Amino acid sequence: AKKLSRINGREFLKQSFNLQQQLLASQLNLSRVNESYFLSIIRQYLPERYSVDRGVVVDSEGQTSDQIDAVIFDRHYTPTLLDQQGHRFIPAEAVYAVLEVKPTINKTYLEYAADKAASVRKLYRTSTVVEHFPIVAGIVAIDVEWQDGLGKAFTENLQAVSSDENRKLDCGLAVSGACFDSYDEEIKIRSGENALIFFLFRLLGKLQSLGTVPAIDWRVYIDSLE
Amino acid sequence: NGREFLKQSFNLQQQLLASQLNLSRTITHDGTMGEVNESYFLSIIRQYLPERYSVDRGVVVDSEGQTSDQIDAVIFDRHYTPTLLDQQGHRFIPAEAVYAVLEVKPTINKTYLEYAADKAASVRKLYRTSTVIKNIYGTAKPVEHFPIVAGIVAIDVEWQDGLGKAFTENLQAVSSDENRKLDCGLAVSGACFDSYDEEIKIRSGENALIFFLFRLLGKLQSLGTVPAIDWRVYIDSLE
Amino acid sequence: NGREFLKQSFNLQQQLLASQLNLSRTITGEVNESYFLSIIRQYLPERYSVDRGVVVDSEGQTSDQIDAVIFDRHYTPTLLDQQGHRFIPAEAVYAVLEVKPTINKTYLEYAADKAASVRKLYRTSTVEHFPIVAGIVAIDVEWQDGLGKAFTENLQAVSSDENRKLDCGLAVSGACFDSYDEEIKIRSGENALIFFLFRLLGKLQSLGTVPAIDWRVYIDSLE
Amino acid sequence: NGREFLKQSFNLQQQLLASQLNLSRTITHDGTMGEVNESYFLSIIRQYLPERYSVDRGVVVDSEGQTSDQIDAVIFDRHYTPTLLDQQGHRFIPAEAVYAVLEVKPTINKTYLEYAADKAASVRKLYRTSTVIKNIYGTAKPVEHFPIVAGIVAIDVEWQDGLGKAFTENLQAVSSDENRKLDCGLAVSGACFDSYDEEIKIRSGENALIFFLFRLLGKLQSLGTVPAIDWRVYIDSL
Amino acid sequence: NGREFLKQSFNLQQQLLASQLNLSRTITHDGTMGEVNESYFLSIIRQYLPERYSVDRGVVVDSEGQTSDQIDAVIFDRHYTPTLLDQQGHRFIPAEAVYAVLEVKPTINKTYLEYAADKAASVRKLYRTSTVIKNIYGTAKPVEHFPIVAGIVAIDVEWQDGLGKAFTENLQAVSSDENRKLDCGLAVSGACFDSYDEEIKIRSGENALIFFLFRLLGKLQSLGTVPAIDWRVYIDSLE
Amino acid sequence: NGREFLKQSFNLQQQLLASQLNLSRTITVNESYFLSIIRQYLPERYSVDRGVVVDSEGQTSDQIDAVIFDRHYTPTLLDQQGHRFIPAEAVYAVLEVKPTINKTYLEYAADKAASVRKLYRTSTVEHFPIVAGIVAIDVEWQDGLGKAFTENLQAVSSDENRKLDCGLAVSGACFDSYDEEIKIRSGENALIFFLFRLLGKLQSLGTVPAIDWRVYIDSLE
Repeated sequence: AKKLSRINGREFLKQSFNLQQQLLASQLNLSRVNESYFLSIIRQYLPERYSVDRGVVVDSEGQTSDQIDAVIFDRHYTPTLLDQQGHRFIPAEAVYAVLEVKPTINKTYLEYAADKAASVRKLYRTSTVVEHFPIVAGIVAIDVEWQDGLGKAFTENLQAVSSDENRKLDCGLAVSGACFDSYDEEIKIRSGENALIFFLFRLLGKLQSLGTVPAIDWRVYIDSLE
Repeated sequence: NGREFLKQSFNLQQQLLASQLNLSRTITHDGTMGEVNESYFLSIIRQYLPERYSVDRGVVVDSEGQTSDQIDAVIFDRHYTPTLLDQQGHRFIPAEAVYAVLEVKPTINKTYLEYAADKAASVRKLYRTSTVIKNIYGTAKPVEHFPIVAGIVAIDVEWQDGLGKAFTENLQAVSSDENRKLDCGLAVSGACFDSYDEEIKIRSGENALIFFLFRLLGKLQSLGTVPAIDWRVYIDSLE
Repeated sequence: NGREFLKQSFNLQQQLLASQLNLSRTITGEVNESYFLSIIRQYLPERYSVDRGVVVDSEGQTSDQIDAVIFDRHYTPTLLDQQGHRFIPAEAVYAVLEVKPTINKTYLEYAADKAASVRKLYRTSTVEHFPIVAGIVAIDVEWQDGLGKAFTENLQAVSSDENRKLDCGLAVSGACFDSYDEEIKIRSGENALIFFLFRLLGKLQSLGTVPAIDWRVYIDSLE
Repeated sequence: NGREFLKQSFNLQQQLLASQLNLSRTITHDGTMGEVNESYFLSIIRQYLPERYSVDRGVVVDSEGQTSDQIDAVIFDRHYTPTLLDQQGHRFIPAEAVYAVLEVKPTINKTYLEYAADKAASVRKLYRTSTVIKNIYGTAKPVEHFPIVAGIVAIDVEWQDGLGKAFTENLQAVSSDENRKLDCGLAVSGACFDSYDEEIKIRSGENALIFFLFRLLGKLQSLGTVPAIDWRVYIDSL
Repeated sequence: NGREFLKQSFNLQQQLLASQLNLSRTITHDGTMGEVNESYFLSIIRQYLPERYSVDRGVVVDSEGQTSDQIDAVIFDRHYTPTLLDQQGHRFIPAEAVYAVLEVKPTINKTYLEYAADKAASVRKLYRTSTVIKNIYGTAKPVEHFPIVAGIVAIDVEWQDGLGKAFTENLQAVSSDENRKLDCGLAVSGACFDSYDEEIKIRSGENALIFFLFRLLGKLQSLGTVPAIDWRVYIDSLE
Repeated sequence: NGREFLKQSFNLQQQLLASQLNLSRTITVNESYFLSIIRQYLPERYSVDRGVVVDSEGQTSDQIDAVIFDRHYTPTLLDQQGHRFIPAEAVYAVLEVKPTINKTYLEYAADKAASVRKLYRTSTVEHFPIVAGIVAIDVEWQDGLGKAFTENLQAVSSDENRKLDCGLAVSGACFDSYDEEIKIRSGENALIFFLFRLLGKLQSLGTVPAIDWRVYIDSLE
């Protein structure tokens, strides 16, 4: 029976996120993956101005992304195309970020997550009523396959994919205890029990910097219909 | 394909709504079609609309104590606006929170156009305050009220030629008073109309629902958010 | 007509709340804040959230437990909490309300202590703050005078420390007060709940939306 | 104390219900330009009843394709019964799942008693199957359907004597046909009745709602759960 | 492996609950400036229990008008039992609907065992009717009531030896009066007990929560469904 | 007519399901579309969700697209919607959602079913066979559910662990062996037939039997 010492607000904050980090790792290590676990947690965390769900992004020209594990998008200003939870059909102009859930962070899964991101970023976003911002993209996994962790070879893998802004992966989380992002230009990496709280707050900081998706004339979606 | 899936999503919903509205018709003693249940239309337009909009059946009220008639689908704000301790299916909605009002009726004909217009007038006649809360060092935003949107949703159109010349002449007659104007309408059999661009624009066929919803969304978007008002006008008269 | 239905829709809820809080007082622990939370949650614009919990700041300090925190969730992240036991960052808080058995000196001082425990918390400016509203909700008023001389002196007394100021209160038996217009304004009778709620909303409106701060101040000292 | 809190919990909801239904009756011009709004009544009876009972506006259907009239408040099963892919506010309900039907109307008088009895008949005339899966003779008791309960909820009572002599004469007349029987009613002004014990039992005053609801529950409980039947009768004709 | 995921699912929830109750302890100065917040325990036991069981904070009432003390977590029926028009967080529960009551306290010690026992007794002393409704043929099935289960939930155990000799003597002393018997308890730091097998069985360590929950499930299961009784006994005294 | 409304409601949902599953195929299918409909249809005594089945000996199934299971008498192992962790004794049926009904995906769905049926179900306090099926957009054979199909299905059903009792193609086909003989329907009523026949089969199983859940904790220390 554990002797529990007295807690304060900072330790409760840390435990509230790290215990959920452990839960997610247990859940993902089993499903070897089911993104539902991650969706629950990031949905619970994000400000209500953000919605997050699995689905497909569409544009007003009728092109679609691949299937995306976690799309972070607007519903406050944006119509719903008569979809339901777990299977969204999301206008491209509503999208803030896309995250792909995979078993591990290696070169194969980073390329696959970048493929997914490019299928969303290539879609057409109207400016009929605007300053569109780049969609944030990332990868979520249990662990990192490299001995190095998120080390030499990992950083080298982003650099070679640096050229194509559509394949860019802005951020990532290994719930075993590592995260990265490039929100500050330089790639910043963290390790350990706070990886989840770091990933989530850094992502919220990046989303915040982008502001609300610009308001657009949704009737571009019906212009070619009869 | 993305465009076909968009078309199909809405058209299959259009067909579902037509079937449900028909299933819901009251049984008459005179062999006519009967009145319809609005609730499935509400669930669809609620699902569709951006979350800044709320929509429900209810009565609109103003700070002088006047009420509208019952409205099948009031589109209104809840992000900035209090609730008057009402319930799903019977909202009691302050007039300053109202964007639009829609009546769900059996058919588009002269009777139900006039009826929907009478409902619309009973909301548009309500008083909307321009009082705002003290703004101490802030730049004052003068409250500019927009006209409330009103419309009709029905199963079909009684005119054999649909939304044709006789329909349009009736709509104009009805809408020759601004309080009674019907901005828009939908027959889920396959027709919709609106005067959002001044000229009456009419569509027919499988895309009537998707056109009606996206056109309404664009009109709502042009209205902006209801202007902030001092809600205490609602308590100023009370003992 | 509409004014009478307006009055009834609130007054019957005032009576329902007085009935439940009256029961809770005879049974008692502390009086159960649940009915009050459900009513003020139903009333408030959706830009405001309201729940029981604890306020926390980026330096790790916490408030006392608060029966009803009115706070933002549209722009503010959730610290992985759940209904009935929120863990709310200080910069998201608009108001705090304590539900107590009665409005008297003891429970006014108690509510003021709870308010100070929230107002002492640090709110970052990293990217100007408004004063948090604080108040008391109770069944009745202990003085046979009501919200009279002894009440005014006691409110004036606690409200001399700005951390302890109680801006407002409600006795669901039929009394409310606030200092939103500087002068203490008192109302009595069947419309106390509707007055309390609309006046509180007007005060909240004047505060504006919580300012957008850089939430990463909450992780800056983690390793 | 506990009994006083019980009384107030129901009587204050009775007052809230009376307030809203009175408003709706006025705004619909006495149920002529619109239907009295049943939403507050639905929320209260849903909240009160055990979860084994569902309640909503809808239309009842049987396996032969016959449909009832629209009903303001159907009390029905969803624990053992499939849903026919509907949404809240307009249910498409198989007849074998129905416990009770209640009509919400402007007033209790001859006109609306006859109207409500006609609605009740449109439901009770539907066919309820006695077919069960694994129907081997001698292995189970045959299904025995119970009589569906029907009633009327209104703002007030129009007769000069309230729920007196003319009322009971009218009730007995519509109820001489088992299909048309009205078992119970509630006037939110403060009166209720039922024939659950054969004798017409009437209550008046502040406890009308609590009596109506507890007496209705007692009648429902005496019926038991809807009998389990073979839902494939609904597809056998297709 | 499925068994490790089972263990971790429950042990991580145990740590989460310990963490939340640890904070509540500190914030309330060990329950001296407010009660420990039961609602995180409620959410977990509500998630775990089969849907035949409802769980919430409230007061138990009987048909004679008597009430219990406030109870942190009543486990009760809603499938067959009416609601007395209450709300989440403050239920007003008929006594015939109650399976179990649990009190969340700062710690397991003599003071709080006695306090949890006094709460349990305030529920068990309430009158449960045996009146039963006749069916359409005039026949009612007699019923018999089971004893209500009661327990205590806390962050830790104050005694140096945990759930050892002093604890056992105190639990036996409290429980020698059946009204006050505490059948079970959980210290979320890592210990649980029950007397479901007519002898006190104690577990400690990382599996305390999963043991407590599954043992309580088994006890509830043995009770069966609450007996079906005539709810109109609640209205028999009213005019 | 009521039967026409009944038919129209289900067939329109069949068409919507076909359209939804077809979009996630062209892109690659997403089972959540199907889960929503079957959940809406089934009596509330049934729960349905994606997840993993587990037994008291710690073994697990493969991931299952749609498990039909009890939550009225059965505890929840502190899971959440979209990834359930379901005791084997709570399970009525499993269904795998795949692009098409053909040999390959019939074998894949049979494999999933075996991974659930192999699990140990305690009798501490007799067990019904778990129902297993496939849901798909269309049928590969030009024959439809033809002679090739029945030959392939009865090959898979030589092992009771791998039996596929039923299946649905939302293009307009369904089958089951609930009556021993394989019964096939085609056309616009495929969804309503599949769902009501499944409902009848579930009804025949009765409620999952009550068990002593202490077997899930017996080996923990």
